Amino acid sequence: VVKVGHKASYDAELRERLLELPHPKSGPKPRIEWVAPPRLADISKETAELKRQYGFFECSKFLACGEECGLDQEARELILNEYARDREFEFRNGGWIQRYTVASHKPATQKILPLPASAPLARELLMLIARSTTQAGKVLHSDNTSILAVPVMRDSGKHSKRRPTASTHHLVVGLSKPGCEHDFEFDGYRAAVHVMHLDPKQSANIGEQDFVSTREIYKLDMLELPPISRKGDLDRASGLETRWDVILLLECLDSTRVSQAVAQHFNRHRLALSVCKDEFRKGYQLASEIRGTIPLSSLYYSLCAVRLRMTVHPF
Amino acid sequence: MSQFGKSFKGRTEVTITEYRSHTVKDVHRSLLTADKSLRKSFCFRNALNQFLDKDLPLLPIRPKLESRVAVKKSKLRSQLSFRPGLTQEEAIDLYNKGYDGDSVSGALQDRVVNEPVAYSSADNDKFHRGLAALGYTLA
Amino acid sequence: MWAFQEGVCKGNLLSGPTSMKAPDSAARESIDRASEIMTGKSYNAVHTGDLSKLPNQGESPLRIVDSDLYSERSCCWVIEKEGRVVCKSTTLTRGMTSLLNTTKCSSPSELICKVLTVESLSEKIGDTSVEELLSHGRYFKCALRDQERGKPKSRAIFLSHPFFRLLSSVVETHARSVLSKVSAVYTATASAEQRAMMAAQVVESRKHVLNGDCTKYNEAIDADTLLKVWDAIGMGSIGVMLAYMVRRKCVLIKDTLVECPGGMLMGMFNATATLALQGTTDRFLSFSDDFITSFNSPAELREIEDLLFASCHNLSLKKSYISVASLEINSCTLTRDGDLATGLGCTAGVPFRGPLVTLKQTAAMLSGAVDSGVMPFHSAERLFQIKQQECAYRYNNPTYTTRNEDFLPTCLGGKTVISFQSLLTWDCHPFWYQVHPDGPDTIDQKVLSVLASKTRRRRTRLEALSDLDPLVPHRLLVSESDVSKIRAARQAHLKSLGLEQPTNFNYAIYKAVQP
RNA sequence: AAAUUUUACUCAC
RNA sequence: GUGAGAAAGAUUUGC
Ligand SMILES: [Mg+2]
Ligand SMILES: [Zn+2]
Repeated sequence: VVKVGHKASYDAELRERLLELPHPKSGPKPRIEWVAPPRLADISKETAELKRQYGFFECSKFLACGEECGLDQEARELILNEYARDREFEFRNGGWIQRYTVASHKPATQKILPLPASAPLARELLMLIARSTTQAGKVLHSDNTSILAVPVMRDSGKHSKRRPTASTHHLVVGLSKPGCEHDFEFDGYRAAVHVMHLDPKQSANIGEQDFVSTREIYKLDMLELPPISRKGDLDRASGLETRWDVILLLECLDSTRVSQAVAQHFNRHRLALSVCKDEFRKGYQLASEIRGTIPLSSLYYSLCAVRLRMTVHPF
Repeated sequence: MSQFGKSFKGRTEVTITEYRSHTVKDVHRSLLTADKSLRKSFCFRNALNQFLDKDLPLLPIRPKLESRVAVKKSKLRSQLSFRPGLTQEEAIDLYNKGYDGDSVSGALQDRVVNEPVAYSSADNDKFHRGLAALGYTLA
Repeated sequence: MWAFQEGVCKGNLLSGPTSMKAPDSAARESIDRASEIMTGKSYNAVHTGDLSKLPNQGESPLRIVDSDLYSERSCCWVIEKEGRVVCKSTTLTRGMTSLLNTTKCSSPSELICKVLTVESLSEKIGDTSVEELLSHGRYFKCALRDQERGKPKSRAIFLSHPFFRLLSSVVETHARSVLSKVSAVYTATASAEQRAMMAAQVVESRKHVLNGDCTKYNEAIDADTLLKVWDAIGMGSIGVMLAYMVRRKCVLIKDTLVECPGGMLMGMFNATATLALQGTTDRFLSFSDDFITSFNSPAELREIEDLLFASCHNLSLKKSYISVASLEINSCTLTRDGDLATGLGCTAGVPFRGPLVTLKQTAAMLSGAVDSGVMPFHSAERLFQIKQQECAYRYNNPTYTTRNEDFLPTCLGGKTVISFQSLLTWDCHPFWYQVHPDGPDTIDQKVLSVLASKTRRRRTRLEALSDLDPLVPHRLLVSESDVSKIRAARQAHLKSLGLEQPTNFNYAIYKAVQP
């Protein structure tokens, strides 16, 4: 019976071949210095660096979709359909399609979104994102808000694609209160129209999150949440405690879930007595790891949450 | 030509393991494309319709758990509950009664479940899944 | 909100990152890191520890488990169209079947016995030789591993050849056995919490606890280290062939083959590297790239660092830290006395995937949370009710249901909001048994399993051979005629009984119903 | 046009 | 929508 340690007749030849192949060289021995974990000043410095490098948008583009606009169902449908027509979207089989020919092949501009006051329509927004990206082309209505998912397809002339497939992206169009550069008007109806370009995996990830259960589970054994300003700064005078919900919604909209990396590193911070010098700090610098407006805002507000915890409930 | 000679070209006999592996439709995977798949062709709707009138009125009624004991919060420990598999004669009878052969074969093997529990009783008895905090005992 | 928790929280409530990014960038980055480590300028890939402590297993019979060589998971199968290598993405079952067809062997054990017992590398085994097998087994395909919490940039995973998998199965089985013999922590039947508790017991004496992670773990584990471990435990020529294939591996990125002479390609030999650390010292408790150790003085810490460096386990300066009242291992956090640390911990949320799968997974998660004391039972009851309401709000529409039976859940057009305690005690309608974590599979799960069976990579025209007699050993050989007779007899018996299809069997329900 | 090498394939029925 | 072919199609994506 053959045993595992059996030596084949070709063992020597294979060993010689391995010997003749390249081998690694001994690496340099690292020098490790153990210091105290970072303080409030370091997290403030990281937040300031993000703010200085990227800046802020004039409005919360799609986070503003978490608050009800001042339009009824019919007005919302009319506004969305007329916006789709205004952008020269192709209409076929009763549905809207966005056609593209040439791509700049450069990243879109990234800034930090200011926080809206609240996100009452978070559950509805996530459900609508899921449903619309599952069935796209037409306006879908909730009890208080509407959405439009438009497949993004290539333009190839006469035989151009007619039905989206599993790899086709979607432009999700939502409505919010006017008062920004994205305002749109039709027959006396005004609304800010904001767009989000998602690949199908991204939209599926966003739509499957449970906002209410997550909020309750977090609220089970959490400390008092302080009011914060539009930029995530502590403001006990003009701040709001509902903005935290908005932050949660942001974490649901960010398909890269960088807030999870920040949370894991903050757990390490809270459980640590001593950390490596100059290396544990770098774990909070995640801009290179992500790309886009929504991921950048999520990272910024995760760092702001860490800062606020270190400020109001120091450990 | 037969599919046996196409999938197993050059071989006339194969183990039942390989042949069964080639036709597997009982492995579930939790994936992002779940709601889309369930909506496609109303597959879940039709499956629910079929279950409600073909598969539901064959499930035996299971008695509800009754016995429970007083428990107190304690240090985290591991509860080892050993559930034995079906005996040979039991498996033969279940097969001859029309039950799925694969499920019976899977139930043949004895197994042990290791679960973390943070509750204890006076007599140190095992608890049911998720009912340690209430004191329901395996008995 | 995770930042304002009284206890510990990893922020696991939401799903992990995902996207449709191509895996080329991540694979190229990993290969470049491996090459740099090979140069000897970034990290250490040269093993200097002594492994003579490990027992030799060279006299053990060569046993192969056929069950784990067939799976629905992906693999790379290599063919030669005209004069060039073509790598095809298949399932492990199809790849192994193609390998056995080319080699003309009944089972993988027969194939490995034939391979180990040839006179020369050029000798033919069916339509191939050992040389051709070794050449083909060094090819890997690259894919992206997504939904990994805490990794916004997804890592690259690699699909290997069926022959590589066949050899790795034996190697890893024997490495796991040696690990289990080395310490009781590495026992086959041990949970993450049990391992963490054993670790807490093993580090109680010392004052400081070093919770460490290894950076670039896969890139810094050379074929030399794998061969060293395999020779230490006595893996014979199987280890030599595996090391030869690993040293000469190539990865298909997009449409080009890239050679990667360093590393082991993303956790192919976790147990072997764990042995590479454990066979040199007994002061560590490591699980691949995550380890925990204890010390009292800076001299002991320097000794720990030396041991880690000598075993090619490069410390992660970004994540590794030192604690005095905490213990993190396998993601499980414990106090120094072994009790669970207060807080959510690793509690993970349940996304919306199917009306009933979501409820079943939520029930399982809540059962786990309440059993370990993460939350009290009434909180779990409230959360279960909330999840039922959310599922009703998401799924109660004509797309998913057309029913109005009262006993049904509200999410399927019913009017029943089951209590968590009532569900856990089986005090409910039989329709709810599937929602029990220990109960049968749900309707969504069966539907999705069948649809998956219908996919392009898994679709087959073979006559299914299911619902088999338990007495038949799965190692028995059958022909087309044999399967035809088996299917005919089973169908005839089922029709005689009056059942169109076999009745589903549940172990828990059957045992409970018994007197 | 956007979270920008992604939002693309062919044949037959 | 179904079958097959492009290093390839959604259980994708491995240990
Ligand atoms: Mg660790
Ligand atoms: Zn705007």
